[PDB]
Amino acid sequence: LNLERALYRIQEKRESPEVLLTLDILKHGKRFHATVSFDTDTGLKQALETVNDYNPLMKDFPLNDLLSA
Amino acid sequence: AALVVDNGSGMCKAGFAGDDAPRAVFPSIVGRPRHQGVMVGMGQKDSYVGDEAQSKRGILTLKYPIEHGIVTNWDDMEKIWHHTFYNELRVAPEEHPVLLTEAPLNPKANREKMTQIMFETFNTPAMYVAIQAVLSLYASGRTTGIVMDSGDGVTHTVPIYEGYALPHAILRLDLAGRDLTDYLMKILTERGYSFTTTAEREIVRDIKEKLCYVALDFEQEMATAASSSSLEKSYELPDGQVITIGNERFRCPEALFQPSFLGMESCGIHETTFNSIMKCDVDIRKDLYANTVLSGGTTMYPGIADRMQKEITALAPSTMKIKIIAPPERKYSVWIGGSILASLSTFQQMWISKQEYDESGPSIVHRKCF
Amino acid sequence: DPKYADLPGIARNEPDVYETSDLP
Amino acid sequence: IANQPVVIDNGSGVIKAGFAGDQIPKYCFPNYVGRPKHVRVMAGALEGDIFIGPKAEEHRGLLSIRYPMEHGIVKDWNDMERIWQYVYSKDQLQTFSEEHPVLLTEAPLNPRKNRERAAEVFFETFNVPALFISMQAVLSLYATGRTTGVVLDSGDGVTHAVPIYEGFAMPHSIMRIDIAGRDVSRFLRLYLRKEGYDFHSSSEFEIVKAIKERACYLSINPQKDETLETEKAQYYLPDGSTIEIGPSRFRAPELLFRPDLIGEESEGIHEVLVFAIQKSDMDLRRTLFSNIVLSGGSTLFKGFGDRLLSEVKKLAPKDVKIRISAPQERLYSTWIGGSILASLDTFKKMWVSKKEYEEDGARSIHRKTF
Amino acid sequence: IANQPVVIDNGSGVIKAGFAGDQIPKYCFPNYVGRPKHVRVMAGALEGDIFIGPKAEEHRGLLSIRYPMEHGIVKDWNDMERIWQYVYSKDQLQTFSEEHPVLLTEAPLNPRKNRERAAEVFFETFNVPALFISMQAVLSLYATGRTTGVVLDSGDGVTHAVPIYEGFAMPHSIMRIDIAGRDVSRFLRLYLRKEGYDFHSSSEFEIVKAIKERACYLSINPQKDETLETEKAQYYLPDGSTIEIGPSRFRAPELLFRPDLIGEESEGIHEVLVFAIQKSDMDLRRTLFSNIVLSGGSTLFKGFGDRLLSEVKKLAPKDVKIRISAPQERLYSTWIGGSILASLDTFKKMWVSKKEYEEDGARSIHRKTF
Ligand SMILES: Nc1ncnc2c1ncn2[C@@H]1O[C@H](COP(=O)(O)OP(=O)(O)OP(=O)(O)O)[C@@H](O)[C@H]1O
Ligand SMILES: Nc1ncnc2c1ncn2[C@@H]1O[C@H](COP(=O)(O)OP(=O)(O)O)[C@@H](O)[C@H]1O
Ligand SMILES: Nc1ncnc2c1ncn2[C@@H]1O[C@H](COP(=O)(O)OP(=O)(O)O)[C@@H](O)[C@H]1O
Repeated sequence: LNLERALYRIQEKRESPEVLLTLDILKHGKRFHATVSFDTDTGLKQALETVNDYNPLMKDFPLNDLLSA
Repeated sequence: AALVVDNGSGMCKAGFAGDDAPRAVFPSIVGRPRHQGVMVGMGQKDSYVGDEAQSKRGILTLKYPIEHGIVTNWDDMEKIWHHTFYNELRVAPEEHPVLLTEAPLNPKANREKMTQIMFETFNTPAMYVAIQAVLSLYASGRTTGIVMDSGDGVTHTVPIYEGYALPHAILRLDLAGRDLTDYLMKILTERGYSFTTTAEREIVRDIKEKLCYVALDFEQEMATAASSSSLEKSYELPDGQVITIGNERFRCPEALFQPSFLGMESCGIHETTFNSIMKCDVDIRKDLYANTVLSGGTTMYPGIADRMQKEITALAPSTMKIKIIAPPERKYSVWIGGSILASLSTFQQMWISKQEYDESGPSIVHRKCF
Repeated sequence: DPKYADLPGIARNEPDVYETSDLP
Repeated sequence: IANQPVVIDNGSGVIKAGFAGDQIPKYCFPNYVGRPKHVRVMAGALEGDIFIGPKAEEHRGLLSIRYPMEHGIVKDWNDMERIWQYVYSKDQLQTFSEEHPVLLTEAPLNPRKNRERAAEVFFETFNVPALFISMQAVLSLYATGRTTGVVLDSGDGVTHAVPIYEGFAMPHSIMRIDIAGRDVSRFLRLYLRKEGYDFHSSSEFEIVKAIKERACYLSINPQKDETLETEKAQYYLPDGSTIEIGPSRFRAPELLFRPDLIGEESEGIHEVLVFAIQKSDMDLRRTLFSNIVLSGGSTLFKGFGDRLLSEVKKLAPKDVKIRISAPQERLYSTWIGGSILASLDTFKKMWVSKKEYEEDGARSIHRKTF
Repeated sequence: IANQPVVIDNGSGVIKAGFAGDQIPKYCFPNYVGRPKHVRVMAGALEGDIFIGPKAEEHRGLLSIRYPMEHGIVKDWNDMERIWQYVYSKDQLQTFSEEHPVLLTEAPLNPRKNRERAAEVFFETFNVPALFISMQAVLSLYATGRTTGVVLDSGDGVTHAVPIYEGFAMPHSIMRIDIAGRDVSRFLRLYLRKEGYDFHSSSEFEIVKAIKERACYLSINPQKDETLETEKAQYYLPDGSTIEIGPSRFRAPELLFRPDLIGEESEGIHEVLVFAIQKSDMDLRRTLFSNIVLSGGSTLFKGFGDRLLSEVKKLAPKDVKIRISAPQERLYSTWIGGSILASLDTFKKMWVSKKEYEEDGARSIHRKTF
């Protein structure tokens, strides 16, 4: 749960227009593999994808139904 | 890693994946001597590839399988390619995938013929062919833009809006500098500079690159240049001959602005590009006004951007600001665009392997075009 | 008025109340 | 979870959203279902393949704008899947389906089917905690503070009069029609072809709507101004192209009063509202003359209500004081009314719990919708 | 005037002419405006530089042929005037405007400017006593004898469906699309460049039209007949030279139903006609279904109508019987219908006198016409 929380938060930090704008700065400034070597070096896609994979399993769990009760 | 092989309509360029300087910078021209009653000169080649043909240019019949890019005899260029390997990199094509160039409105049989040469002949592990304009915009670093691509054998403005297929406005145009050189040597013939073979053409195309520029008001500049006797500049050629060119320098590229000189039944390059512009959404064409991507090595001309710009500016509204994109390295940006394009992650998967071709035949060229 | 500025699709210079010229 | 509920200011042409208590919705956007129509040539191109928001508000030259809410009435539930799918974006939400209660709105005289299928969506696919969907007229009255009032509300392919006295069950007296600005703008495309403007895209239609809200007004004299010579207001594109208008700007809304101009029998907004008046009572009618709630952005025109005042003055008898109420936010009046209504404690019964619909069905809510 | 009325079959691509008292047009020719692309010094060539008839029908590779009716809309009216003078000339009529009643043709919802400009010619330059110009649909109605129906008049470069029951207009159902066979011929040279055939001239476009009207049809199954192996029929040039065809001959008019190939949105005019059907009355539709009006020479394809019947089966409900109304000489059918209309004596109110033009002109045109 907290994984996905921080994943989306850091994801939005990444998705800020300054970061993406600088990727544009570099690649249009002939530093041609900013988004290439950037997006490929991100596991954020796969991590969020894994939380989406295990999404209904981590959900509706009877944790407090047994521990708290 | 791969083989970034550029196929220049005039000269050539090549190298591996990610190489910066083009290695095979040589004339992509074919040549053979006058195979006659005389014997061989101490043993020598039959066909003369580029610089070899350029060397002994007085007899070697400078030809081209290339018909404004359309290669007729593929045997020529493929032997050139073999020697090009074993000339520049000395690497076999079977270990590294190849990357090639193309121009739109090309008969698919050409590319399929090419393809089967790479597989049946060259046995490349993987292969790919793409448009030169893509590499030009790639070197620019954009995805939205009218890439006016201009080879020295062909011309094709490429309007793009975020890397998307807009072929209805993209139009191939067999406009070669060779055509200008044809007309040029012709008008030279009436100027006392009567010359015939293609060797003459090589010298004068280099002279075209020397002093043939683009003026701003062709008729006014023509009258003033007629009055400007000093503008009729001379140059003692490799042979004892000298030249005289004041009008000719800019008199010759007006054929591009005016098909009338050749009777091409077309429009001038500036409004031709504007016609290609007219085949789109005018509000995204606004971006294209800003995306004035002047590309192709046959745009390395003095006073060409302002000329073209001003022309289409007269055609454009005041708010429609022309914003020229034209680095002087656009000639190399084709091959260098492909060279750095080879280093693309998705492109390392986007391939045409041996069995991929063989098991699909030449049909795979269609979807594996772009 | 401030909310009238906050959103774009809002025009002015027209009274929100339209009534008849109720002849007294 | 029952946190601050999401007040969704729906709409035929403009379906937007915000929250309760707030006076500014953070997600203001219209109805538009577009998607690119080209092939990604150059990699790195911006994608999503279903463009809404800045994508659609940026890449207008590539999308096929679709519309399920034909006359506000949804015809494509798959388009609704995509609409909420974009709505459900966190950059569009910052939440989940359960993080906040939802407050969706409606239009009177609609089938159950709509509520049924939508309940399936937001309580099965999406899993909304609490939600109730009903007419926007009530919310508009909330924003006026009035209770007794004829809500003249118009969508964009919808125009209707809602007579209300303290929100009473009067569906026989309450009227509704589904015809407006979408069709008027389409008729303006007809105007374009008559003028010579060869346009047939939905992106162009957007620009026509920009003119509709921008370079289009009303007059009060139909035939008089028709005989009066116009000026042909030259509109300018984003490109800046001269686009004359003439009297067409107010000629097209005459159809809103003269429905047969498009070939559709009706009686015009005014007479339909008068029919709603007929179903009311003489004493209450005078109140409703004083209680006129004009609403809808489509109602934004020069002397719109003033012309309509003259119309009803020619309709209503003597000594009838007609009074119109029409804020400048004839859109958010519904949004703020939902922002208030959603902010109520009695509202528990007004909303519908998730599990409730999950128990038996939407017919229970159809009992709750009346 | 009490003379024979000039019956002109002014089609966008085929502009024929004749009189009413004649059941066959004697002056038939297509749309063409040629200007000599070559200089002439030595005597032997005739001049005028705007050639109609024989000169244009022989010296195709010499004259820059223009098709001034851009989608049936001409802006180079001057050329058309000269063509009309050519009609007044010895080769066609040897008469005057004042000397005869005249009759031209029209398209629905044309830009008023064109009608005004035409009236300027025929009542200022030319001075026809009584004249009226109308839709080609009425001409077709005379060619069928029918009065009920959806006139599908789809000529050279315009496609339109005209739903009219018993001689009663329904403009909201009446649709018009300014694109047809001319563009399929454009697409045919697009096929030429697909396999490298730079036949860019208008004369070359006529050669393209010769193939279009010589070896082209409609295979009723789209992919089932497209994906097969083609025999590549060797067409014979205006030299008789062999040129293969491919799937091209039948897959070329497919674009008329999927305009996405050219980068356009439409439905296939028959579906627009189905929309008109939907715009009509339920059981009154069935009649129009049986009113399969076939007009415009572009309809000439083998399996054309049957492919459209298949379209009907894919889109229309069961037993709503459709009945093909084919014309024998479709192009003359229009002209003969015009001959019938021009031969109507009652045409008094239907015509427009010259003095009427002198009274209001444009206002009287659009006033008296629809
Ligand atoms: N200084 C110069 N002055 C005039 N023209 C120049 C100059 N430099 C280059 N050119 C033009 O560049 C052309 C060759 O460049 P270009 O890149 O088009 O060759 P190419 O073989 O067509 O390559 P490709 O086929 O890959 O586009 C010549 O025709 C010449 O007109
Ligand atoms: N100035 C204007 N003139 C005409 N139409 C307008 C104007 N402003 C907004 N509109 C239209 O009115 C509609 C908004 O009214 P609303 O009740 O929100 O209707 P909708 O149901 O279409 O969202 C919008 O869809 C918009 O197209
Ligand atoms: N066999 C054919 N195949 C396709 N198109 C044809 C054929 N015969 C004629 N046409 C097209 O139809 C046109 C004639 O139709 P017509 O109604 O006269 O067009 P218009 O009225 O627009 O001149 C010709 O100009 C030609 O382009």
